[PDB]
Amino acid sequence: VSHQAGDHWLIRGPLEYVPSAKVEVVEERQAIPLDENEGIYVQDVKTGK
Amino acid sequence: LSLSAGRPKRPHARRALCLLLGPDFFTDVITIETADHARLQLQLAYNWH
Amino acid sequence: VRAVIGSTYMLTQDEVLWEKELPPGVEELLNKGQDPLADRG
Ligand SMILES: Nc1ncnc2c1ncn2[C@@H]1O[C@H](COP(=O)(O)OP(=O)(O)O)[C@@H](O)[C@H]1O
Repeated sequence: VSHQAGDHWLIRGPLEYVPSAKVEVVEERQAIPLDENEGIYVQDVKTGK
Repeated sequence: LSLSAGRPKRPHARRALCLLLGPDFFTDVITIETADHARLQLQLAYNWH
Repeated sequence: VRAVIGSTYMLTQDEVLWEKELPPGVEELLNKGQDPLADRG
């Protein structure tokens, strides 16, 4: 997939990653465990919702 | 819901989020007076739903 | 001046944030008071 000079994108899964020379790791994330009838409020800062 | 509570019921003494619909009673202390001017104090209870 | 409502927004060129004043005591009603239905004391 092609990216542009300011993009962000999340990489997930069971895998092994080495950073490219033109890619920056900015953060590590964990899936948040949720039982049925339990949740969290998320904001999409791109669209505001 | 801000509700009345107390022996001689006062407004704004209880607060709730659910309305208890179901059959209960509440109890009040009244002061009445007779055609003879005998001042009486009553203990009453009201079965409601 | 206009109100812009609803989505994430970047002020374009030659646009600035505008402060909206409220008449004396209006602010308390809006926040300190808020709902009159929930409590009346
Ligand atoms: N969350 C609620 N929703 C609806 N009614 C309620 C709630 N909590 C209490 N009540 C009713 O409000 C009344 C408050 O009076 P209370 O002081 O409890 O009377 P008593 O002196 O008989 O205990 C009670 O009868 C109770 O049934």
